[PDB]
Amino acid sequence: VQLVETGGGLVQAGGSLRLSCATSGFNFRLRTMGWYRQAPGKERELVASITSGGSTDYADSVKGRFTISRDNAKNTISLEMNSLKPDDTAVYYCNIWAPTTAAITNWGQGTQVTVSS
Amino acid sequence: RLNVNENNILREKFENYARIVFQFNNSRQANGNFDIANEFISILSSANGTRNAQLLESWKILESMKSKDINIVEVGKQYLEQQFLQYTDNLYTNVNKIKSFIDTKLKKADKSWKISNLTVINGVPIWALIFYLLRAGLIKEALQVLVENKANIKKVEQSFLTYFKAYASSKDHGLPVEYSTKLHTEYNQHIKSSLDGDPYRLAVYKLIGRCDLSRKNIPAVTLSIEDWLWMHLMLIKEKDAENDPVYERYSLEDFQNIIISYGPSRFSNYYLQTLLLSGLYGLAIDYTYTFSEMDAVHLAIGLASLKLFIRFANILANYTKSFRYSDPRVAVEYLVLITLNEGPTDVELCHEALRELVLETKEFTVLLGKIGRDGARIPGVIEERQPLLHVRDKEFLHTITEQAARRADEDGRIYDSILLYQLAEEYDIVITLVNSLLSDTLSASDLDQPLVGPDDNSETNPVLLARRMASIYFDNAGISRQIHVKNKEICMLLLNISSIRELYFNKQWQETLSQMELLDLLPFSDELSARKKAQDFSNLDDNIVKNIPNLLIITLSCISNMIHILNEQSSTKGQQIDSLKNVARQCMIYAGMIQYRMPRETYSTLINIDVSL
Repeated sequence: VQLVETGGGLVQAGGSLRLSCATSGFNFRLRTMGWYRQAPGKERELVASITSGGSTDYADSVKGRFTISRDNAKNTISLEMNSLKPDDTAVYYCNIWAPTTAAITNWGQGTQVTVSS
Repeated sequence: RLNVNENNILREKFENYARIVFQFNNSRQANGNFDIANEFISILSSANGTRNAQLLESWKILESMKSKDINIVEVGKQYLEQQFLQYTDNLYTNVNKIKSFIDTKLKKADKSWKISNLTVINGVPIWALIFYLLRAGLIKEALQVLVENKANIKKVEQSFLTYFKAYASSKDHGLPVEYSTKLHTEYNQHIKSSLDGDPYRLAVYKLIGRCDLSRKNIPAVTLSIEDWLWMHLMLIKEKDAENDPVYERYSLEDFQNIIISYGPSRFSNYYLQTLLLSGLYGLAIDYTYTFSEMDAVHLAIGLASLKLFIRFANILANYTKSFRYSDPRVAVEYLVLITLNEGPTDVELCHEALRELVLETKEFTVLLGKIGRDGARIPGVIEERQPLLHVRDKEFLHTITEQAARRADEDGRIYDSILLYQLAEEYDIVITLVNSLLSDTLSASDLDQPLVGPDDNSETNPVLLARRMASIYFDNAGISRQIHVKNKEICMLLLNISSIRELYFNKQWQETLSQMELLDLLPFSDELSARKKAQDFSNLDDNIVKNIPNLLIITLSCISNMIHILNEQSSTKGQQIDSLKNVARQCMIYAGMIQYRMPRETYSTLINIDVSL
């Protein structure tokens, strides 16, 4: 398994960003996948998740503003982030969805997302 | 090159042997008292032929070794002595039974002796008596008879009595260097070269004193291979217990070297016993291979049971090859024997063999387990033998199940993959696979065919399977928690679709249409519903989008049948036909907006039904 999260960086409040994750080394199609965030100090939390067939589910924190999608041909997962807020500033990780976030124990490096102003 | 299934005879001993191996593992796990040697002793005694007697005595050799701290030289001597003693018992005090053996077989029909120059006192060849007592392990009796005859052996042998008492009253069965040098001088000066000397006297001197190690055999009293083995074994010392190594020495390796240099040519019907008694365990296994692979494999297990040790793991994994497919469970039984040697690589070799058995025979339910009706896992045979695997872990079992699952998925063995992911407790993946299988079934199976037949089951039928997974998993908080909320919802929606298809197949048009509207996928509601559902189309789950075409076909077809039925009375038939025609219209408008993401024939099928309304 390998999770190469790209996209993101610094952006002004109210702006837009699109995260992506190219995956390798496991069968992508069968796994529910999720996007997580880890604010400085705070623990790592689930933001959005998507089943094999493209059904999605969102934390209240980001509902209406974030959109998770996947491309089973390219083995990518994407997270469009619009109308961003400084409260969304965190490192973002893509990994298999699991009911309790602590149990993953198999992650990628992540992309830092920072929203100014 | 052995094939256990090639005849009744060659198949009947295999299960008889496998059944011993089976209760050996049982006591292994149960920390019990089972003794494999005496089980093979029981089975091998009834059979016969020369090799079987050969094999039978070899197990009696292994049996004698039991519960003894193992010194190769000591157990070998104890075996040959106890055998001779019981031989003189079969033939019939021990002393009187040996006396009778002497009077019988050392005498010719004349009453003449077959060995000349015997010192005979009261018709008793006393040195033959001393010797055969020693040959029977009866040391204290042997010293006893020498003592009673002190007044009949002059003074040259009188001194020997003191060396004997010393040899007898010890544990090493060695003599202090002041005694061994004195006895050797006396041996060389009076006994070794004597003209008319009793040959038993000479043997007893040589055995008790290790006199003149350059000449190890006294042929005149070496009457059998057992005697030859015993006399050599009697002369072996540890290297660090040689009083005069630069003058003379004899170690176990010396004894093994000459046994090897002679080869089987010189060892008659006794070479396997000879290799075993000399502690050449590999060679005894290898020699057994020349005439019975099955008996070789099992002799190796006997020797491994005694921590005596071609390589065990390969011995056990090679034997398994002819019956891995035919008999997966007994293959495990022999692979599990690999951790008898208790080695660092042995544990890992046993794991790799088991993984190879699972991945290759694909015998998942016997080897890995299966799911009961309630959802609870029944352990497979590998799991049942987990104690014998010396696992740090249950991680191993989990790891092998996941590997078989990904191979299953790669191969297209969907039912395999669904079973394996259940065993691996990968519950969200299971529902993912079940939803994908049911969805493909609903969209691809020709519409007019039935989905479930009277003889279908929950293991292989996609509708019955999904129903079973929904029943045993979704109402199990421990499991249901692990399935994403949308995977549960897609499963229930697909199942509602399959219920709609059954009603349709059964011509329940009105009730099909009502359940169809409850799906909340098609535009039943009003004019603006068509627009709303068309927009929703691009966001439907992959499992659902592909079933929209048949749902439209069922809907238009149900309406067409119901309008005919209504036109063949009632006060409001007109209003019900208008309402039905309204649903068809909204569905056709919806269909026309999504049709270029549908199969190219769907719209044409649809509108041909619509203009008949």
